[PDB]
Amino acid sequence: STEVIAHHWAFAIFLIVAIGLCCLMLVGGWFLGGRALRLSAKFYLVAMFFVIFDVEALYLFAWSTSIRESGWVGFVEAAIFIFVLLAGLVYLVRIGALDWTP
Amino acid sequence: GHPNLRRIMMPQTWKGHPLRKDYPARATEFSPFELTKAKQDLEMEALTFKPEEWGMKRGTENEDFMFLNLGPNHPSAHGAFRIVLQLDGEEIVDCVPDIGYHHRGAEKMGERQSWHSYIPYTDRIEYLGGCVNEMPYVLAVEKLAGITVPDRVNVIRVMLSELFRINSHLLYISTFIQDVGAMTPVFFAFTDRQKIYDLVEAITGFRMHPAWFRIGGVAHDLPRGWDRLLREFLDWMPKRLASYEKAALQNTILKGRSQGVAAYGAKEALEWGTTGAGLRATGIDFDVRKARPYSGYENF
Amino acid sequence: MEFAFYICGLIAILATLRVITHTNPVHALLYLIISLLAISGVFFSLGAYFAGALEIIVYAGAIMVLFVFVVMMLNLSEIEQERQWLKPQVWIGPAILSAIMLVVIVYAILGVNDQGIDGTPISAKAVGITLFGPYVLAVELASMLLLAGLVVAFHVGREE
Amino acid sequence: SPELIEILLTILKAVVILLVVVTCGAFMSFGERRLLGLFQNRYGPNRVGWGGSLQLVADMIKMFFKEDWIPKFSDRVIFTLAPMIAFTSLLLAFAIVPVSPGWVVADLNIGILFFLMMAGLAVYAVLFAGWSSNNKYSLLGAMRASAQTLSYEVFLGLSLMGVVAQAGSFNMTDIVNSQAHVWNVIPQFFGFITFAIAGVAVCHRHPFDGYHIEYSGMKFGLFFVGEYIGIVTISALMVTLFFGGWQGPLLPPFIWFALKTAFFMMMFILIRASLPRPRYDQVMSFGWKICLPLTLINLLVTAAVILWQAQ
Amino acid sequence: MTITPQNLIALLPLLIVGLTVVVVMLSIAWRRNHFLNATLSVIGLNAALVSLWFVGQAGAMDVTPLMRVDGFAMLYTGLVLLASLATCTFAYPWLEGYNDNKDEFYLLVLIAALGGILLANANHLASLFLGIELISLPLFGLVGYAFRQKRSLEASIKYTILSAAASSFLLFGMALVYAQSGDLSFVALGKNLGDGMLNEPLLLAGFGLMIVGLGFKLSLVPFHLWTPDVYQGAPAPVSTFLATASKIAIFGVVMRLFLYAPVGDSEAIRVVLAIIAFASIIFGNLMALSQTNIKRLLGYSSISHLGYLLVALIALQTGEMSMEAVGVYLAGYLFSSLGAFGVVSLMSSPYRGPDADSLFSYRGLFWHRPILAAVMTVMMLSLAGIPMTLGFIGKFYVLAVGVQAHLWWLVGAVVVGSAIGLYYYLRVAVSLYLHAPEQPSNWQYSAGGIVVLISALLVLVLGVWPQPLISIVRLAMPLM
Amino acid sequence: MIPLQHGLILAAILFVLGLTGLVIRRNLLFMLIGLEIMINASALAFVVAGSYWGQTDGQVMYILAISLAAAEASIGLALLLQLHRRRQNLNIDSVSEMRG
Ligand SMILES: CCCCCCCCCCCCCCCCCC(=O)OC[C@H](COP(=O)(O)OCCN)OC(=O)CCCCCCCCCCCCCCCCC
Ligand SMILES: CCCCCCCCCCCCCCCCCC(=O)OC[C@H](COP(=O)(O)OCCN)OC(=O)CCCCCCCCCCCCCCCCC
Ligand SMILES: CCCCCCCCCCCCCCCCCC(=O)OC[C@H](COP(=O)(O)OCCN)OC(=O)CCCCCCCCCCCCCCCCC
Ligand SMILES: CCCCCCCCCCCCCCCCCCCC
Repeated sequence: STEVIAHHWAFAIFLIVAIGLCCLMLVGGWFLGGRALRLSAKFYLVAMFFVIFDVEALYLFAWSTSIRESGWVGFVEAAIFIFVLLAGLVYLVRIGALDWTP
Repeated sequence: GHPNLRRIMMPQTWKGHPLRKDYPARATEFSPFELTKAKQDLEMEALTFKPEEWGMKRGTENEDFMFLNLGPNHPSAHGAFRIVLQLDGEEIVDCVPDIGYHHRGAEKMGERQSWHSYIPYTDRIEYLGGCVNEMPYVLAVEKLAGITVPDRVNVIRVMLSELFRINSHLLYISTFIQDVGAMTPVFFAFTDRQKIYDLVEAITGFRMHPAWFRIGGVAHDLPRGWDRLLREFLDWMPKRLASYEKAALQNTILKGRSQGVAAYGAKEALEWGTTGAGLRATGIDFDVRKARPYSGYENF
Repeated sequence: MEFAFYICGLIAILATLRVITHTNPVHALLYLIISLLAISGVFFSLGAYFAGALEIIVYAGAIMVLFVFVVMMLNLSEIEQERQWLKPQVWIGPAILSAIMLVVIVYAILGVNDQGIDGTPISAKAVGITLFGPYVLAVELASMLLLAGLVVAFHVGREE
Repeated sequence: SPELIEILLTILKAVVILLVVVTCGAFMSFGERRLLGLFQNRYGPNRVGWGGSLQLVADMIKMFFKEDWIPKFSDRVIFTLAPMIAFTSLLLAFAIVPVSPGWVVADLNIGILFFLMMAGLAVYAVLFAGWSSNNKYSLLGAMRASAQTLSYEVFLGLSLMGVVAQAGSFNMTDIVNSQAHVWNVIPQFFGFITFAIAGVAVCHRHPFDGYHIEYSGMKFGLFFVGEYIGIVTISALMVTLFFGGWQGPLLPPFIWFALKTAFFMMMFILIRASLPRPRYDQVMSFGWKICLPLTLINLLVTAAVILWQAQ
Repeated sequence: MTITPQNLIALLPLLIVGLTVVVVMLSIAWRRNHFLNATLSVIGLNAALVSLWFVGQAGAMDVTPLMRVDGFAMLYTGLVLLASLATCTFAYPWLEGYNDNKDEFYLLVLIAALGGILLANANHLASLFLGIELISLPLFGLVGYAFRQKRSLEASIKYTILSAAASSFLLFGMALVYAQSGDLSFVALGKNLGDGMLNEPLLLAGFGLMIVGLGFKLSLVPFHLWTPDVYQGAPAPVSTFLATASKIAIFGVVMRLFLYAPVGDSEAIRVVLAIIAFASIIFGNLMALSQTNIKRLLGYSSISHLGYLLVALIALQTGEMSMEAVGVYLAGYLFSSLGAFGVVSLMSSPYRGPDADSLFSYRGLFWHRPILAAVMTVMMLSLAGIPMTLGFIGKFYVLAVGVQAHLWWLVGAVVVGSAIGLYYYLRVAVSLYLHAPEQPSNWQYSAGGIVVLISALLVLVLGVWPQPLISIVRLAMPLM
Repeated sequence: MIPLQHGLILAAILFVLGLTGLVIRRNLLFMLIGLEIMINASALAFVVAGSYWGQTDGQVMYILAISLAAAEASIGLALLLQLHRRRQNLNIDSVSEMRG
């Protein structure tokens, strides 16, 4: 169809012109003007929590777009999924893993 | 028997002792070579810091005690000062304050000015205080001269000291609220400070350091119509103060940031010599205006 | 459709060979992110929209962020000053066996029937429908696998 | 040929949307100054031009002709790379928003998924700015800020999943067409507040705000204009996802979209001017213990209500 | 397909173990108690073991496009659950001396047992992948549970990296097989190939990559080099679990894969597996000669016994008694490894810190611990194929299976490897009774001693009378 | 229009390049990077195979693959952090004490 290829062209021009304008104003900023510790493991902990819960989030992303055709059995499976996810979250909170201060 | 007897007002490489009578008071010759030398000292101090001469122990012995420098540049009204923090994650294991970055030699200047011309130097001891800073010096000189000021002098000096106290408290509350994170109360409190400054400009002729108290009285008389400005200020204040409380001082985010942080009892306040609101927050009712009254504060 | 597929595949291969030979960890992770973007473009060229969505959202958006967090946590010595993976006496053996494996797999691939990928978009709705249909226990025990990884990584990665 | 005419018209509409949103972000920064002045009982910048409208051009000229300074012992590529990430990620996050019927850049079948990819890629700006500055203070600050935005990004898509479930599709045209009778703010109010909090936090806005003390000239301008582009992006997203999008009874649809977007930007200004800043660990506790279970329970209740009506 | 409540009865041990994981996790989150969490974990494992009876009463059925449940699956589910229960029983006295958190161990054991159950009931490449990963990742946590110790962290890093590589190999092989076939079901691999077109190059290369992954998972040569280091460095209950449950479940899903798929009729894969089994037997017996550390010796023993199991596997398409022999050998090997590693775990407990040596020094064990030495020498005789032991009956079954399909090279390999095993097993058994100058007090240590005692008596009784085991293995029959 | 053989060739190439990255690098971080390259390449292979047949099975196995990749990243980076904490280096032949 003409509409889909036209919008693909429009999206391509959008990306190209955005990148070109941004790097162009970088070029204008550079071109003008005259010249003259050890971290803690808590950052890794919260980042790995974020990664695991983003994979849980991707599963819920796949579920949420097709609730109507999956029916009530999909609701039951996602309820078990979400209950396991919340049990893991309560486990992380209760043992002081998610508490930033010691 | 002192644990770490090092210099606190002058840098460690400073020959002589300034408050001795055989030491010259005026400024010595300036040299950019010494400026470059002290710049080099600052540059290798940030890279080759040795947490031993400051009295600290455990110089990153736990392999995670990171070292931070807060100052010396400080984007706030307190002024320039340094704290060297030893940190375990976010916990402050130990800190050594480094002061002396605002030493003007006011006592040595006290040995160099007369009793009359030293009053402006008494103003700039605490620049949020002004006449409150002028008051104890002129009272002590009146004790030395055997002067008993009349009642009108006492009421005038109480008026100006209370006005500058309101000014300082407004600045303090606004700066604390800005340190928590709210922005509008500093603008509003500085508008109120401008009202105070209008009245103080009418009375003395200056905003921050009036230099208006004298040995035995004040410089001039009250101008014809000061009561109108005082009435305008007293009508302007309390609604705005209640608005400040409601807008920022009752916010639960500010309460979570401020309640229970750096708490100490009465024993810690007494053993460290903390006075003022820090002593009266411990329940020790010790105000100088009520315990050892001065300048007609009994009449109020 | 094919044009984007070929360019994105070339970009992914180039970024991978830049990853495996580089010395700076942050530059290596950046080139790996570029490779994941290229592989997402490969997914979008073939019609697998949800696969590309999870390629940038999760692999490029969570896992690489975790690697980046670990790299900046370590303040990454003993690697850059010798660079022994570029002298041929170390890498020529694995490269030769690597090429042998590649020719074997390519020879196996080239002898199969091929009707060509039509590029018909299998959207996220069909993936979600089949994911909670014939793939129930896969979802549940994958959640338990992520739970196990969470518990293991928490237990190992403390400081005491 | 009419096909080429339609292609050129669509390209013209897309580039018009692009320049309009970039100019809107820059003038929204100017409106930040003016509206902060209005909220704080003053005027703000109102001397450079008629009403101050030419302050923006003078500021951009100053940042253009400022001497650029890449640090000597830094990593040049990463240091310059963080600002194009901070700009382009939120710009292409705006790229999916349909501002009017027919005035849409791309009717992507993923949509809010594509916003999730761009929001995931946005954290590399903060991480790269912290590492490439060769400053341990900026490194620690960016580690804290990146942990903040990860802990608040972890529930962004889960907050949006209620709108996705009610629409039944990932396309934004279907989302703004499913709000014909009732807007999504009424059923998805908890999703609305969680998405608003997450969108404020991933834009590093007050009260979720150093790793910018090493940038100057046009790189700082890139960071700040990209941040305001993200503000406009999040406002337009919440207009299209919770407040009916372009749909309105009386006025033309673009006027409704602009009015709702401007309302949400002035809500951004008021949120910055009003609330103070919570502590780091309190923000962590609020982002983990409260918001994520709230989004999960909201998704479960949304699915139960959706399956309940379709007996 | 959809899921019926009868299918949920067929899902009983999986759901019970998952709910036990949830309950143990919430009990850990409530308050950290070692005894309560261990009791909850063993109660849930026993509940799954006794719910296997209800699963068998329900019947055999295909619960999912993924899963199929039959008596074959119940047999391996019971073996995995018994191995997990023994691992918890041996792990409690080891965990009394652990200064850090003792409670995550039972959660990881439970999740690994869950993966073993999924691999037992697997009838799909997705279920195979997920069961392998659900076995491997808790073992990544368990091998380096004492991460402050040097050897445990060593073995954890080695096992994690190598098993991630094997996971990538297996998943690429499944990708190639799915690309060739078109369906991921076990029975639909090469179904469209007919009349001599079974040997398809893409399918064969994909299955070869799966062979690489599963041969890492089964310690088969040349993917065997990880076995002694990971076995030695890991804690002794972890070595027990990794020797028994992981090997049993992965070999069971390999049995189901090579039985159901028409790919197993290919002679090329049969020749490749014959070479792998021959080299595995010969190597795993030969490198255990000069071993003085018992853990590395048991690792090479595991390599040799999985070679014997592969020899029993090869005659699946030709013979008919291959799976029955595999089940008998797996039961006997499970009991023998459980007893040997249990004796090692009991005499290497409590965990006396990471800075102290964990060397065993089994010489002179009889002169202060007579019952443990008796159990250990009984099970060293059991692993050698010496009669009046169940390992002898298993080796007899393997030899009969090899003779039936005329796999004579494998038979000679079994004989030679059995002789080498006789040498080193008998050296250890005699060294238990020599003289050494250098040489508990709770009911859990007594429980572990009771467990290894019943294991030794079971081995002896089923060695002098193997008919009930043969009958209950023939009762467990999958769906041809 | 796009052949299936081209997709599997690209996936195989990325997989074997990840194998080089795993083998030739002593740094454990680059070993984990090569592991992630291989598992992501095999996930690409599954997506190509599923897109040829027009089924979502490739995308489902892709989802399982990236779940494994995320959890393996978590475990491997935790082990790397422990190794750097207790040895102050990331040399993989430094952890070679058990042998024979
Ligand atoms: C495009 C449009 C978007 C524009 C923006 C609109 C949405 C803005 C959302 C802003 C979100 C800010 C979130 C701040 C969370 C702070 C949580 C926290 O922990 O705060 C600390 C404080 C005290 O914590 P506690 O542990 O109790 O302290 C005891 C120790 N002293 O804890 C507390 O004080 C507890 C209460 C915390 C805050 C509750 C939620 C407030 C949300 C902001 C107000 C929204 C108002 C409506 C906005 C317009 C809607 C159309
Ligand atoms: C180190 C010790 C162990 C040594 C290695 C293990 C034993 C190796 C045995 C090699 C046997 C080679 C057989 C070669 C021909 C095979 C194909 C064939 O035609 O077989 C014939 C026959 C099967 O055909 P069928 O239809 O049954 O014919 C009727 C036979 N009555 O076949 C049959 O019916 C069965 C044939 C069985 C042959 C005897 C096998 C055992 C012999 C005793 C042990 C080996 C010799 C002694 C040890 C060697 C020195 C150490
Ligand atoms: C007539 C021909 C046809 C009939 C053939 C019949 C074959 C079966 C019967 C014969 C078996 C021969 C076995 C020879 C070795 C006997 C065991 C032995 O001597 O053990 C002692 C020896 C250690 O003693 P020492 O010399 O002190 O070594 C110092 C090391 N610490 O220990 C060692 O050195 C290590 C022992 C390792 C295990 C034993 C060796 C196994 C070798 C393969 C066995 C099968 C042979 C098959 C037929 C081959 C050809 C005859
Ligand atoms: C084959 C099944 C097991 C049979 C019994 C094996 C031995 C078990 C332990 C029983 C007691 C053994 C006593 C040995 C005494 C040796 C004394 C030597 C004196 C020089």
